[PDB]
Amino acid sequence: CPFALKMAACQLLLEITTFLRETFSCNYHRNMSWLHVMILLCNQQSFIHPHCYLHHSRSCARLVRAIKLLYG
Repeated sequence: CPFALKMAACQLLLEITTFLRETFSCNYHRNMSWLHVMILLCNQQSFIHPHCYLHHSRSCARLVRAIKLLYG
């Protein structure tokens, strides 16, 4: 699967986490399984290309534009 789909999943996880930390603060809210994975996703990049952060950002922007066009 492409990087952009992974970032879409990351956005979903972000919404999950913000909901959990904005509702339980008014255990699940004390430990999170996916955080480590996120760390890996942040470190699994080339900062020197096939897996450079520039290419990933371009792909993400392309997917965002495609989604905007589809939902237009």
